[PDB]
Amino acid sequence: APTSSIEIVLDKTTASVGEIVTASINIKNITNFSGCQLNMKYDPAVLQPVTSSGVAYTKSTMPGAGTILNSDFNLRQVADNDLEKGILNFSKAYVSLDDYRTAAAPEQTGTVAVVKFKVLKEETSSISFEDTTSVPNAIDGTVLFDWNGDRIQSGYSVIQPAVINLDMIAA
Ligand SMILES: [N+]
Ligand SMILES: [N+]
Ligand SMILES: [N+]
Ligand SMILES: [N+]
Ligand SMILES: [N+]
Ligand SMILES: [N+]
Ligand SMILES: [N+]
Ligand SMILES: [N+]
Repeated sequence: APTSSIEIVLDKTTASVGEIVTASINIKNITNFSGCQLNMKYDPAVLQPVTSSGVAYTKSTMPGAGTILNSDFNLRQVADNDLEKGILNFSKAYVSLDDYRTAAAPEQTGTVAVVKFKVLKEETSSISFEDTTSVPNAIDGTVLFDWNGDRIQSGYSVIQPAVINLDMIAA
């Protein structure tokens, strides 16, 4: 596997109508990682995002908590989703960067966000980050920041696509 990466990891390989699929956004060895802005695309005819309580996402809904970016260094969380098109766009980053650097234990590896999806149809369907004109410096729909607030411009693999029911592929 690549030394440094971001990947959308699914808890399931296959799913029937009515099941929940959990997508974990996992980073690995991102030097001095302090936050991200991610543009994720799914097929809204096949999957429906819901919160941990089961509530359908709205425009401002953030993904669920993972295993990192859960510390109180004044986390900034902003979402701007398009549920009609199947786009989740969210920013999640520590603001208290002086305190974060001082702690000297950067969260370089872990799950930054979790998205739970209701499976609406049993068919092959993918989830991937994708570029968007609203976020021009994205690398395959991903922007990762270090703990100086600087964009990490290279060196990590965007591992894609995540696919449910690949065994049913039409192509
Ligand atoms: N999968
Ligand atoms: N959520
Ligand atoms: N954490
Ligand atoms: N955390
Ligand atoms: N803080
Ligand atoms: N804080
Ligand atoms: N992880
Ligand atoms: N990871």
